[PDB]
Amino acid sequence: QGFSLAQYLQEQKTIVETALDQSLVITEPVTIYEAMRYSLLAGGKRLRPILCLAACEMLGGTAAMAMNTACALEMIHTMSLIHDDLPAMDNDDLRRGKPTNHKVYGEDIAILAGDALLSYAFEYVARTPDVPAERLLQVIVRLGQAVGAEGLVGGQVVDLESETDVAVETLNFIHTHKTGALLEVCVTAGAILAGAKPEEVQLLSRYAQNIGLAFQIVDDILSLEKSQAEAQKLVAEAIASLEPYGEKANPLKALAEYI
Repeated sequence: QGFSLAQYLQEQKTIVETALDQSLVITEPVTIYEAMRYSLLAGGKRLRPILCLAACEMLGGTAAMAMNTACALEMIHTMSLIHDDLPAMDNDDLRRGKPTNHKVYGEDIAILAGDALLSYAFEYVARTPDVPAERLLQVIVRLGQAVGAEGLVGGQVVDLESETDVAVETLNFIHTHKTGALLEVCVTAGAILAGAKPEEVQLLSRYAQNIGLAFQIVDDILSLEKSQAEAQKLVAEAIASLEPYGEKANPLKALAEYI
């Protein structure tokens, strides 16, 4: 028996997208929900929710334990894009060929749509049905650290301050460490939801950190080249050593080999 990532991604992406859709039921001021759904339901790879389910499932958890957190992660990812596209930031006029949130609804609504998604992410983790509350709190804490000044937002800030040819290699590492912070918390949250012991959470953390780095190397070899691609390989190789789980680890090993 051999493992097809394309099938897995297809199966998972389907279940994730119905969950995303169900999470935002349209009421009161319909424009806010519309603006949220517009960015959240515009398709994509959905790697972040999938990493979460992967990690949870590998450790013995179920889709039902991780699904809310998985949607939460995608909501956070979405709102970072909504905010990043704003004129005051990257000033993007379209994304995946479709116009960006603010171009459809206005900068004001876009800002609020992002805010709504960010807070809803936490609300949603906390409404997770069948999981001890202690685990959910840990996810919420880690999610907080990943998204804020010590993570995603932190990275975006350093990124903006460097947006300079003389930029150091360590300034490149802090910038890309924060997109890894989102990525790390995907597998970390999954593990915690499953009831993983701290050593496992660290195992996954380091796996996530390594993958995160590798992604930005190859995206740079489109930050680079013959030795750049060597590093990306050493790192994905170290990661793909979570052999202790054997067959259960196929999705994560597969997913890693995005080179």
